[PDB]
Amino acid sequence: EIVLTQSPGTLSLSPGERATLSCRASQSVSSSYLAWYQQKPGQAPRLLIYGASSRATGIPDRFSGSGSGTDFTLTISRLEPEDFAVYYCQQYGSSPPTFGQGTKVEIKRTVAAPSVFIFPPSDEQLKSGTASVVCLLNNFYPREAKVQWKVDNALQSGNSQESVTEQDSKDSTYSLSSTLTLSKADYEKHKVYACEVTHQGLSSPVTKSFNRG
Amino acid sequence: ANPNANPNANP
Amino acid sequence: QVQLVESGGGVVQPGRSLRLSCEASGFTFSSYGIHWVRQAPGKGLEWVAVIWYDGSNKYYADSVKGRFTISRDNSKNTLYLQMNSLRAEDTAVYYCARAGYSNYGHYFDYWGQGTLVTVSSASTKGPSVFPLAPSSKTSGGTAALGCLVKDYFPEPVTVSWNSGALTSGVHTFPAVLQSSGLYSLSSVVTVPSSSLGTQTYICNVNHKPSNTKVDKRVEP
Amino acid sequence: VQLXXSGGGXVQXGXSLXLSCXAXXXXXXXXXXXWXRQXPGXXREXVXXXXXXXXXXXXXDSXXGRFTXSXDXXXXXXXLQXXXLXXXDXAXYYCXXXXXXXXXXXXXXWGXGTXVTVS
Repeated sequence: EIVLTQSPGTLSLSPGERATLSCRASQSVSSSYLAWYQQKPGQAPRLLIYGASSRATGIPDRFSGSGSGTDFTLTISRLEPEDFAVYYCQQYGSSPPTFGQGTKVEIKRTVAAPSVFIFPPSDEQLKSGTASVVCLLNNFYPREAKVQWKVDNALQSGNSQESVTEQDSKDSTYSLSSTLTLSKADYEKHKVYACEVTHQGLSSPVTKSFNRG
Repeated sequence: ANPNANPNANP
Repeated sequence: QVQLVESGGGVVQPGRSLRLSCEASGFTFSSYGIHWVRQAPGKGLEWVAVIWYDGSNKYYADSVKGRFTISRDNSKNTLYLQMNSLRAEDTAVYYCARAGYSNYGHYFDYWGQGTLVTVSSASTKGPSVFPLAPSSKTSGGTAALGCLVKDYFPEPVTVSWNSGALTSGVHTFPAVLQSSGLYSLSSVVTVPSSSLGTQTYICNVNHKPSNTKVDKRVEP
Repeated sequence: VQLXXSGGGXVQXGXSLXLSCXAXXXXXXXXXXXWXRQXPGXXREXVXXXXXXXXXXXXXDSXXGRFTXSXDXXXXXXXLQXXXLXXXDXAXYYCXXXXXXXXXXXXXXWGXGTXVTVS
C-alpha cells in the first residue's frame, strides 16, 4: 500500500503568483501513474493531470505536472481566482488506488484582527437543563487563532466546539465560533464567563466577559 | 484477473 | 456532456443495509468501468469498489470487503452499490466515478455530484432555536446578534433573517456534530448599534426533514 | 529572551528606512516575528509578521506594497524595509516574537521600540 504525503498543509498565495505543490510516495509509482484532483467545498473532485504530466481535457495551460518515482509536483504558473481550492494527488500503480491528505491553496490578503463577541445562554435554553455560551470571532485573517474559555478564571477544556466558515468570497476573511456547552447545574455554580482570543494581528489578547445575572 | 488492470474495453 | 447521477442516499441505522444507484448518460456506458469513491466528513477521498465494463470482475477495498457488492446493468445505464452491515465509519459522501484511459491503473476522470450516506441511530428531529442577544444598547458602532440552532438531525437547516430582507453581514456557520449525535450551528449577523432599539430582528429556521419552521425574535 | 530594535530616526516624506530587530536568549528561527507601531495616542497597530522560512509574510492593509519584512536566522534578526514613507507613519515601532509555533499570535516578549518620525 502506497501512502501519499502532500506538502505544504496550507499554501497562502495571492492571485498571479506561482504555486507549487508536492506529493511524496512511500513506494515508487510505476509508470509515473499519478493523478491530481481539484475540489472546492461542497463540490465534487475533478481531474486535472493524469499520468503525472498529461493534462486532462478542458484544463488550462497554467496547470502543469512533473515528477517521477517517489516525488511529484503540481505547478500553477499564474494563480487565478477560481484556482483556490483543495488539491489531492492520487497514485494508480498499486492494487488499491490511494489518495493524499490534500493541499489547500488559500487566498492571501492583508491581516485583519477578529472582532470578538460573547453571548450568554438565553433564559429559554436555561429552562431545558443545558447552557450554551457562544464566543464569536468575526472577519479575521490569517486563519490561525486561539480561543480559551475561562469559567471563574479557570481554564476549561474538553467541553467546547469550534466551527469556522470558508474563506469569504467578498473579503477573503474567516469567522469562527466557540461554543461552550455546560449543564444547568455547572452553569449556576459560577459567575464570571469569559473567552480570551489571541491572533497574530492583535498586540494583546482580547477578552470579552459577562457575569451570570 | 489482475485487481489493478484497467476495466474498460480494448484500451 | 459526460454526467453521472447518484441516488439512494439517506439515513441508515448502524448494522442495516442501503442501496445506492448511479444513472449514467452522455457516453457509451457499456465500454467503461465505473468506480465508487467516498469522502468522510472533513476527511479525504477513499476508493471503495470497481466493476469491469462487462461486469465480469468486481474488486473492493479492504475496508468494505465482504460487506459491499457492486453490480451494473448496461441496458439501463445504471450502476449499483449494495451496502450491508453498515458501520459508523461508513458515513460519507459517495461518488460514482468513471475509469480513465490507462494501460493498468484506476484514476477517475469524471465524477458525479455525490450522495450523502449517514450511518446514525438518531431519529429525524426538528431544531430548537435560541436567541443570541447582543450586549449593545447607544453602545458603540456595530453590534452582533444571532440565532443558535441546536439539536437537529439530519442536515440541513436553512436560516434566513427577516424573511430574507436582511442579508448583509449574515454569517451561518457549518454545522458541528455533537457528542449526542445531533447537529448544531449558529447564524450571526452584524448590525449598527444605533438600530438595536428600533429595528426588529427575526431569524427564520427551516428544517425540511422534520418539516419544522421556527421564527425566533432576537431582542436585546 | 530579549529584543532590541534599531535603525529608527527622522526622515521626510519619500525617504526610506530599514529597521532591525535583534534577539538574544533564544534562537528565533522557529518563531514568527511581528512588527507593531503605536501612533501618538492611537492603538498599537499591526504592521507585518515574518513567519518561519517558507511560511510567508503577512502585512497590514495600511502598509501593503510599501513595507517588506524579512528574516536572517543566522544573525538572529528580522528587518523591516520601509519604502515610500508618509507623514502618517510617525510612531514607535516595536517588534514582538510569537511564542506559539502554530502562529496563534502569543506575544510574550516585546522590544523597547525605536522612534520613526516623518515631518
